[PDB]
Amino acid sequence: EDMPVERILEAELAVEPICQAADKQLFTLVEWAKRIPHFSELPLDDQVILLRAGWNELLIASFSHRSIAVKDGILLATGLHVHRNSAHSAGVGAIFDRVLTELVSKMRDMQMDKTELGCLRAIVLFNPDSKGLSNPAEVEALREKVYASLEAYCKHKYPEQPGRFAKLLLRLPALRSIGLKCLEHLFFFKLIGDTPIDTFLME
Amino acid sequence: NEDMPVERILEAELAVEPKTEPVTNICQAADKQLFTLVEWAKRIPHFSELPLDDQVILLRAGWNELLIASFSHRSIAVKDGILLATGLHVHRNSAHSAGVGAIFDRVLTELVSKMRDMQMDKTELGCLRAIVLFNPDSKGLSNPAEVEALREKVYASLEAYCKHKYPEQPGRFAKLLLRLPALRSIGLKCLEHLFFFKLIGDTPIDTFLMEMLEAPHQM
Amino acid sequence: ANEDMPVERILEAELAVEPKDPVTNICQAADKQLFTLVEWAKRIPHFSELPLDDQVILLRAGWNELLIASFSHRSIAVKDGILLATGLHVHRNSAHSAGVGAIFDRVLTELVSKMRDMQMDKTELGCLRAIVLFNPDSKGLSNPAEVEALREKVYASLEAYCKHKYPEQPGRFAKLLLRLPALRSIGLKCLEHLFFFKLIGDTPIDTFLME
Amino acid sequence: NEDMPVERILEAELAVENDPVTNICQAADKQLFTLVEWAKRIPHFSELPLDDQVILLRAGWNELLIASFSHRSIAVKDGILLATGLHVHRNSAHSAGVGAIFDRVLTELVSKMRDMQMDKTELGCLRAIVLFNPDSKGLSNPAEVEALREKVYASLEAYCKHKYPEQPGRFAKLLLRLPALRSIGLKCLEHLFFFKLIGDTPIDTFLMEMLEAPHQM
Amino acid sequence: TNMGLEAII
Amino acid sequence: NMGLEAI
Ligand SMILES: O=C(O)c1cc(O)c2c(c1)C(=O)c1cccc(O)c1C2=O
Ligand SMILES: O=C(O)c1cc(O)c2c(c1)C(=O)c1cccc(O)c1C2=O
Repeated sequence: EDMPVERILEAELAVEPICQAADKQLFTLVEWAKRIPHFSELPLDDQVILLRAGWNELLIASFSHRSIAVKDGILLATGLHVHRNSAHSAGVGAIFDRVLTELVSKMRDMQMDKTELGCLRAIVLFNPDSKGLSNPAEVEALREKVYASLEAYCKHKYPEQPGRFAKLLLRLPALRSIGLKCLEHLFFFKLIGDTPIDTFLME
Repeated sequence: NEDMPVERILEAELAVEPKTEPVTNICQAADKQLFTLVEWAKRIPHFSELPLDDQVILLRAGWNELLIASFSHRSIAVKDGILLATGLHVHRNSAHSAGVGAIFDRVLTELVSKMRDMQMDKTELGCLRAIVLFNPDSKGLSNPAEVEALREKVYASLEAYCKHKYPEQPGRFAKLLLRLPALRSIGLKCLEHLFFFKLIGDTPIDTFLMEMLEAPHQM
Repeated sequence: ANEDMPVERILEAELAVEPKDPVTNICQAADKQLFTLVEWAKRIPHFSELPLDDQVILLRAGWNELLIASFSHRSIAVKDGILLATGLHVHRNSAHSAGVGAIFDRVLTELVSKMRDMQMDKTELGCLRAIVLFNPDSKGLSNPAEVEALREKVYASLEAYCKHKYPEQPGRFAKLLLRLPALRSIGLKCLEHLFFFKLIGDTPIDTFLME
Repeated sequence: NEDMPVERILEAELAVENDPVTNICQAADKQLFTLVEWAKRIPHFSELPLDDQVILLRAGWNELLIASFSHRSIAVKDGILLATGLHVHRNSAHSAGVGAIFDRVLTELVSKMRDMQMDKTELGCLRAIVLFNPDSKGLSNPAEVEALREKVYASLEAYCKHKYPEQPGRFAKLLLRLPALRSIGLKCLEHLFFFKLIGDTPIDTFLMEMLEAPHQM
Repeated sequence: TNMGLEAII
Repeated sequence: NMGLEAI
């Protein structure tokens, strides 16, 4: 197997755990990504684009899967459960609602899998539409390899659900938009933001 | 089971095949294209059956994306441009000065070229568009579960169609589906461009303050 | 002097328009808000002399600031809250749940508090509103000059008034003109809030593309 | 000018005698310099608490630059003149996405600035007014900054009376330009923020600074 | 709000 | 801001 789900799974398992988060997210993201089967065979430079590019989507997918256990809430990597009241009051009510309806709930309904999730994460990661790639094509083959494997797993594991593969793939558009909305939110809060903004320019 | 026959769907795309004849320019295509947008929806099999309460949400919810795919698919036929339903093919220099320069490239690199690269066709385009239309995550549907079931029915036929026409490649189906994230993202950005312009330039709140009738300094 | 633009008159306009989930409430109030602005504006001297066309621009142009200017002054009776024309009082906690905490906080510190700090009054508040109204930087003015002149007339009177009433505060005239920047700023801030909510528009946005 | 003398301020202002947007992005570190020298030489500024002093600087950074280039361009017809020795044009500016901002500046700030023969003492005093801004976030002794302010315009009123007697409304006219400055200052932030969001994977600046090369640690 | 749509459908 | 406070 060119890209094996078993390896993709090990990566997820390997990383199981107001955010001066992220020295940590950074560690989790890179450590997970390195175990993806063909990631470190990539020009080092491409690897930076990809991690940074998909940084937002990759985390989100992560808290969602973790969160299914929680009821009507999301569990951050910090191990902190978040709930509507807390969230809606704090300005992100809009995002939180989508994350649950659009993402966490669906994942719950299908008993999504660590392999399946990890696989979805890899597809996101090997994104060829990423600007600046040294050569985009190589990345597509790696992405193309992951879905093939993913396709195979579903049938073997879930013969009755012929629909499973697309169903999984169909969560990506949702995951993507949530990401942009998070960004729209992060940007608004800074703009709106207390005292002065644009202080932000690091020179 | 070829319910939701790709045949009907292809039929639908052509029906709106356009008769041979800035942002504002695009400002005219969607609304005229409610026409197209509405006729197109009617023909999707099983579509009208939805409680009309629901049917309406899908149309409004789909729409930007449904529109974009169309200019996207049409332009494959052309080099270095996008061509609208108003006819009207656009070029980079203008688009850039008009300011949708950023939005404009993403379309070519992330949407058209990839559509072209895979040599996408109208049947495939229609199913992709159809998949957007039956969007469950949409807000306000009485029978969401209902929409999900029909959607699955759409791609499933979709997977199969791909198999007959293009046998050599078994990853085409996943490939088609992966364009959706790109399609969705492009839709959001358009909105982002649209609001800024309203916000950026003068007497915004004209639209949010709903329709202008201050003429009555008369009364 | 006072002949060209008379405050007593400017005072009369204000007195005339005085009313006899905030985001939600303000929006409902839109039909009513229309009456107050246009009604108030008409009482301003020389406003009606301007081309009907220009009048529209100014009103629509300063619609946000004028209302804001108005609700802040009223709030002075009120402690740590904002009072709408509805008579609704808004408070921090209520406001913060609604996401406009940023704006609400500014109106009080930047606007409401300072107004009370100086014991601003209706003639002066009215004068500030007129200056905002007669804004010559408004796009499309048929002739911007008429407006610059009319605006100039208001400050003269305003300046002059401050001296008669307040000889001991050589400060006052300038101080007042100084709230204009705060007032303008809050408005764009509101606009930002109005747009973001439409955009992170839960449910459907672009709903707004009404032909 | 009992306490804040107008004369000092002119000295203070005087001391500092392809696409435009990078035009300023690459460029403004330079005027970090100009901005600081300028604030140094205003009369009661250096004497304020440090906590307070910096706040004014970040706070007024936006407008003070703008005001400055606004004034320098009066010298020219239909254009914007940068500190970098760069002169920008409308048809040019209209193309990096700031066509709107650039016009407001010319119509709203420069032309009006020009039409009144605004002079450096005036330019300086207005700038001083913005600098000593009381509404700034978290000053330990704000009522203090407000007080400095009064002194500046007061001198300003006086100077006006001097050089330009025939016009008694000039002082007010000058003050009325501040709103325009403030609105334009924000609109700029809006263009700046948008270009970030729209343009690219943007998380990065928000993510603080990039070092994943040690990604491979 | 927008029922122009319900129209054609 | 530390960078700023070099005056
Ligand atoms: O939990 C939320 O509501 C929530 C809201 C947000 O705005 C963000 C996140 C979560 C992220 O996790 C995140 C991760 C990486 C980069 C980012 O910009 C963000 C966000 O902006
Ligand atoms: O009571 C408040 O603090 C308050 C809060 C707000 O968000 C807004 C207002 C007031 C407005 O008056 C207003 C007017 C016109 C358009 C707008 O978007 C708004 C607001 O958004």
